[PDB]
Amino acid sequence: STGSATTTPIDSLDDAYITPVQIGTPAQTLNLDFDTGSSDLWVFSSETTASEVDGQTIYTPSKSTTAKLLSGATWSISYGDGSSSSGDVYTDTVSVGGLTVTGQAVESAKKVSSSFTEDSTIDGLLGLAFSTLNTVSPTQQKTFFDNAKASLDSPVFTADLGYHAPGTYNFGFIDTTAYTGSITYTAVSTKQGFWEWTSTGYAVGSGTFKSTSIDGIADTGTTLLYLPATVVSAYWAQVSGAKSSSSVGGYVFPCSATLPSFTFGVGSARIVIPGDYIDFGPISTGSSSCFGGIQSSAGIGINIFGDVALKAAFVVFNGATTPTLGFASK
Repeated sequence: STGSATTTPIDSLDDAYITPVQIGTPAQTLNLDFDTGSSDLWVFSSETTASEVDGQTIYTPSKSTTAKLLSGATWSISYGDGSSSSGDVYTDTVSVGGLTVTGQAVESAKKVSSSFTEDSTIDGLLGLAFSTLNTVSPTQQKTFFDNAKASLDSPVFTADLGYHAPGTYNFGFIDTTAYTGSITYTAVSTKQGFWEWTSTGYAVGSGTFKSTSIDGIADTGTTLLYLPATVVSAYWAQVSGAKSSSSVGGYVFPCSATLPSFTFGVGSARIVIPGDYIDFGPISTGSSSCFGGIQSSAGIGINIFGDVALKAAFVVFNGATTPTLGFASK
């Protein structure tokens, strides 16, 4: 079995990507944030307190002939940004881009945090981390990917995120027409339940590649690229009039500027993020300041290769019993 679904940025800034998901019978189509940095499938629902739903489309279990209440199971999750939600749990049919899974644990939100209520475009999250992170209790539930694994042509999914443009989540196969060169595979640690890997270093612009280990997670639901302070200071040093701003909370630079590329290594391979990717956009509309697309991980406590990194790459999540991460230039 395979699936293939278009994923689209929710705004002109590429803050996040949404992908339509089909839940229930007959099918209820919601727009979910595919999040390789968590492992809960959660949605706005019939059950969600009314004054907390805000333009979002909801999943009504009672209109699905194939939904079933998972007796005594509840969940509660929070994200690095401080947002949260909680509720109880249905099993149901879930289809992504052709690929269907029966008895997928569909977590129904009874309450959502104010952040979610303001985000009109996001109808919930589909988590693609390891199942060890699932919040359901007393027994943890499998992700979409875990459940699909047996029927997939290959235990893998690939993320092809676009730079101000839709792209592609693929399940069960690697599309050779989508990248250039060859995929470079690197080892994953599952010890924290993340897609966690060790980058072999970095270069800024046209200068020298420093081999230094960067431990980091590949996280499709994190907008920016967060790296050790001293790496980040190295980058923005090449942008004159770049400075760190307390007020706006990170490095800011003149929209005027041509930003240098950033290169990060994967084994012996090099992936290069074009300067234009790191120009996130103006801090307010009309401003001559833009917010920087690479920022310090120091306050997060883990390095995150989020959307700014990943969209420069064709990325293969390899879900074999020993999982690997593949990067290719595209």
